[PDB]
Amino acid sequence: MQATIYDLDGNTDGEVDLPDVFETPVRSDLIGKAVRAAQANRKQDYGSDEYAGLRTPAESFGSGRGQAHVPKLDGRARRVPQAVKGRSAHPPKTEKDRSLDLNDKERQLAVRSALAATADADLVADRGHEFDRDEVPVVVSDDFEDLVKTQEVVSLLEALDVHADIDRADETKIKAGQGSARGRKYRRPASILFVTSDEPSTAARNLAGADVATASEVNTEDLAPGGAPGRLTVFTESALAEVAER
Amino acid sequence: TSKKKRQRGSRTHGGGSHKNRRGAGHRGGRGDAGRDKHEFHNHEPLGKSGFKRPQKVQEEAATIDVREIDENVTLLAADDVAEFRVDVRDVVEEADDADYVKVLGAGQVRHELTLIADDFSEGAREKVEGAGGSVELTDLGEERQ
Amino acid sequence: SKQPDKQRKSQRRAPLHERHKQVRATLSADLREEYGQRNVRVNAGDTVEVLRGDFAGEEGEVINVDLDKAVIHVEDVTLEKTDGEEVPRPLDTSNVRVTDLDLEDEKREARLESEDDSA
Amino acid sequence: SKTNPRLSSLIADLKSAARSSGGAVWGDVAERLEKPRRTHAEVNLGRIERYAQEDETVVVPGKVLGSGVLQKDVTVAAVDFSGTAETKIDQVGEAVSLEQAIENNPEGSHVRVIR
RNA sequence: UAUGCCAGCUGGUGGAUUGCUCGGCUCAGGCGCUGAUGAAGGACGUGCCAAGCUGCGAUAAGCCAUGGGGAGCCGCACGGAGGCGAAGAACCAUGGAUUUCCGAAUGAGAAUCUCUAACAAUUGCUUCGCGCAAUGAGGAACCCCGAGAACUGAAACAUCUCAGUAUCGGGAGGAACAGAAAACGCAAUGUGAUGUCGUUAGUAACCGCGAGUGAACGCGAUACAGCCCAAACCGAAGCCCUCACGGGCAAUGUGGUGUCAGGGCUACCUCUCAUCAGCCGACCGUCUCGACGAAGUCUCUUGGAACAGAGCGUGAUACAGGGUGACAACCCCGUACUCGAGACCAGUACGACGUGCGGUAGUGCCAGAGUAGCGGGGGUUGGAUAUCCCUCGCGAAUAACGCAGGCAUCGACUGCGAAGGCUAAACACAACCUGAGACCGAUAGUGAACAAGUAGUGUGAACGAACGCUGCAAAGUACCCUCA
RNA sequence: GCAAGUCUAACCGGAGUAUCCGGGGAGGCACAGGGAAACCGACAUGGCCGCAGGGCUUGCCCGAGGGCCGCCGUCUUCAAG
Ligand SMILES: [Cl-]
Ligand SMILES: [Mg+2]
Ligand SMILES: [Mg+2]
Ligand SMILES: [Mg+2]
Ligand SMILES: [Mg+2]
Ligand SMILES: [Mg+2]
Ligand SMILES: [Mg+2]
Ligand SMILES: [Mg+2]
Ligand SMILES: [Mg+2]
Ligand SMILES: [Mg+2]
Ligand code: NA
Ligand code: NA
Ligand code: NA
Ligand code: NA
Ligand code: NA
Ligand SMILES: [Sr+2]
Ligand SMILES: [Sr+2]
Ligand SMILES: [Sr+2]
Ligand SMILES: [Sr+2]
Ligand SMILES: [Sr+2]
Ligand SMILES: [Sr+2]
Ligand SMILES: [Sr+2]
Ligand SMILES: [Sr+2]
Ligand SMILES: [Sr+2]
Ligand SMILES: [Sr+2]
Ligand SMILES: [Sr+2]
Ligand SMILES: [Sr+2]
Ligand SMILES: [Sr+2]
Repeated sequence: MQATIYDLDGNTDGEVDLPDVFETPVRSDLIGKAVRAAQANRKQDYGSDEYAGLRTPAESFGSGRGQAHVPKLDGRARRVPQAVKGRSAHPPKTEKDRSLDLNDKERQLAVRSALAATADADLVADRGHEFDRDEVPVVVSDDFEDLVKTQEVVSLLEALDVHADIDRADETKIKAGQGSARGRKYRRPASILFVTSDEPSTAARNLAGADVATASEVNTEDLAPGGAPGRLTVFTESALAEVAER
Repeated sequence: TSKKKRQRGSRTHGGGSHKNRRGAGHRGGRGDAGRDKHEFHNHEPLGKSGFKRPQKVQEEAATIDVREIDENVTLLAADDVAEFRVDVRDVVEEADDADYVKVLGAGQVRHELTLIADDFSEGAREKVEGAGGSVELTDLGEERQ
Repeated sequence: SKQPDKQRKSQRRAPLHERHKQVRATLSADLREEYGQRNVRVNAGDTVEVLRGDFAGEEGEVINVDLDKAVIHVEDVTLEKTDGEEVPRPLDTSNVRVTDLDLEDEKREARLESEDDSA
Repeated sequence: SKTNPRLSSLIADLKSAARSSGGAVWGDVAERLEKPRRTHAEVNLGRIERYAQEDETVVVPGKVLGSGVLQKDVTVAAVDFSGTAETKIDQVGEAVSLEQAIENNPEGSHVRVIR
């Protein structure tokens, strides 16, 4: 198919062929699988102290003094799992492999399938993004890579009728639960992903919920935050081409 | 929901009487214990058989069936065409870390093939020739006397 | 660090010289234009205006500055004890704004005016 | 519980056909595709060659692989073809997906199920 | 209806629950030795008032210098009194001063004190005098060298297994150990020091041939680096102390040469750029620390408080995180960008000085002995005839010789020179620094968020808890009555 | 997911720097077995039944898979079994 290119003012400036990849049948099960793996693979091994609760010579009197055969020391029960201050029976373990393997072919098929989800305005609108175009992905002039100021990108997004999605992300959530005690107090919606080719757009990255990526290494999680296909993307003319061979 | 998940409340988690899931007695001994007594059924019988020749005096031949060579003739456009001629040694994978390449006669030879290998089977020759083909031993293949 | 526990810790356990920044307040519009800074380290002598408490709106001279508890006492921003004695009610410098500065110290003045450090 | 959305639609299609049109092969192929993957067919060219005849679409309720030789000019319909099977087949006949077969032949006539 | 039963209400008791986190737990990166110049540890002191903690040491919560910092300060600890600070204090970095007693503890002794100058004791050098030096002890584990169980498994049990594990003795470092072939043996016209990682492989091998135990060569990587003696031929041409004088060492050999690309000598050829000794000496990168750092504290309503709702507005290479009287990019710290400093990489790389590589011919001049190897007895190992080691006994050759190639001997073939030595890097650990988290959230998580190894138990070795939350602000309850 | 193949391990490069993108096929399992070993080395189908499904002129054909046999490799074998 064909994709319309845009100049930094928002006017059409010709068009190019949308590479075949964008025709890959959207496959949300493979995509979610790939995204599930990436998330697991960055989780850190953990587990309680191997000796926790075991530092005691506590023993069990056995039969004789009308007490259950529980190990005690200085008259307090210890060690055993049912004992307050006792060891943890089946605790988290460092030895546990918390990673997930993913056959390269199965993963690459997911990146391509996620790429395709990008060219479906309906899918994109379904996923939640708020825009007002008909054509998507949004392709832009390579000169986009030369923008420096964040606001130069805002104007361009408003001119492209895509800024609404940023308005969407401009509303953080204060999560429920103790995550906050561990530095996870906030969370915010995912919005536009900018795919350039030379360098990640420093100009766009700070935009609410915006994710910046480069064509040679843009991944499944980039294209489908949380395994949800159809993210509102904006490729650079050159990035659009490089992506053709992933 | 999985089996495991449904166990809370069951008390015995499927082990039957709670007097069951204890130590190794419930297994009749640890590991292969009793392999010649109580848990003797379905176990290679006790024994000592044959012998082994030293590994550096052994030969691993690389083999291929005519059927494989034949089914790929045209495909092997990078391997001679005359009145097809093929040097097996250049076809069989695992030919480097192998003592010699042997052609086996499993299947059909629907072409006139001139095969070059270190060794062939009686049936491999019969088939190749029976198709107006020829068989040629390598110089290594000269060790056939 | 990005972890809350540490963040609060470094704030609560910061050395004295590192505590001056815990008593900084925003400067008035005129003062911002005059010194190329957005805020300043509140001093005993500066004039400040309350922008948030129960006293928001009032203005007075900064009488005391405690780096230990990181708070300030502002003239007339007080509470009345049970016996009637009138005691100061501490303010957080982020709830206040400097409108007039005391520049008797050649050093401080030189700092504000310089372009490098943000007094 | 199939996880692939496509295999899932293909099955709903095969049914819709077998029920609406005169299909039965389609409902028969849907039946097998609903069973676990190990039961699905894995057929190499050699077998399609041995039992196929021109003007009779070969229907594999599974995936077609590329071992062996195919010389017959037959149209093979399958859930999927390996990159090599599709290639070797196109050289002498035509490789089509079941989604197409149901499209041109909803009555599922003149067909040969191969596994 | 008393005594009383069941449920609720009001108020207690209790501290679950919810919310909160100054502590944990785990992972990752960095860094890494201290001590007779008396360490680590401990005791006892030390404050205006001072019991605990922290700090410090009779100069005693400190003294001095340089830089930073800055109008405040006098630790935890929010009191009272008083004091210090523009003579620039506090605070921070680096450097220096002081640094009681016991302690390896070293003049002798001793439950932290005493008695009459002391490297105690063992050594090296030695002016043969403690004159000059060394060792000692500590450290979270890691590492090297020795000693070495049992419960257990085998459904008993002895070999075997648990396991060369636990534990014990000795010792080094920041890493250790290993290491430039008498190698390998995909047997070859092949590889080419050593660790380590992946694999080879639960393969070969072991084994009441039961249970079980269990490599290697090679390959793919990481990192790469090769050298020095003994001897031959020379023979004092030499080394150490001292400013010097002078002394000490050394023919039982200092020093030159040389080290399997064998070497030496004799005769030639050619050449330096190998090596070895020594000089100079980083970039970058990584870790930590620091400077700078944009933009609202506008309106209305609610509220004790606006960071809330509604409205208007702004930055962003900064929409990580925290603070602030409630949900904050724009109030404060900070965060992006940019910059600086220290440490490590590293006294390394490069560069440079000196030296001199190598090759031909002749030459039986040299080349590590209780060794190689064999036997008796053991241990160990996958090592089976073919592992490695200990012990007792016997015991060779001399490069024209010797060893190895998984039984022994002889020949052939291929590989290689043992019985002297050094050697960077890549790898282990986690005290220490920093970072991180689908970890726990105060009966959890460390035994320990608090007084934590605290209070407390035991003659001692050793054992060992519990205790988190006023409020936005102490505004932490004046005056009055009652009452001993 | 890929398919007569399939997967990389350690590790290397990049980067948004524990994630992720690219590279790495050493090696493993599968592609031939039987024999202690020496050594030797197979049905891309020859027959009959027949489920599903297809065809036809509506019992008759085609009949994958399946079932019963043949035959093939090898070990033992005077052969045979
Ligand atoms: Cl097949
Ligand atoms: Mg516990
Ligand atoms: Mg909750
Ligand atoms: Mg059993
Ligand atoms: Mg200024
Ligand atoms: Mg036993
Ligand atoms: Mg080691
Ligand atoms: Mg037994
Ligand atoms: Mg070996
Ligand atoms: Mg506790
Ligand atoms: Na303990
Ligand atoms: Na793990
Ligand atoms: Na360190
Ligand atoms: Na002496
Ligand atoms: Na504030
Ligand atoms: Sr009893
Ligand atoms: Sr038990
Ligand atoms: Sr038996
Ligand atoms: Sr290979
Ligand atoms: Sr303080
Ligand atoms: Sr305080
Ligand atoms: Sr090397
Ligand atoms: Sr020698
Ligand atoms: Sr032999
Ligand atoms: Sr409690
Ligand atoms: Sr006792
Ligand atoms: Sr692959
Ligand atoms: Sr059959």
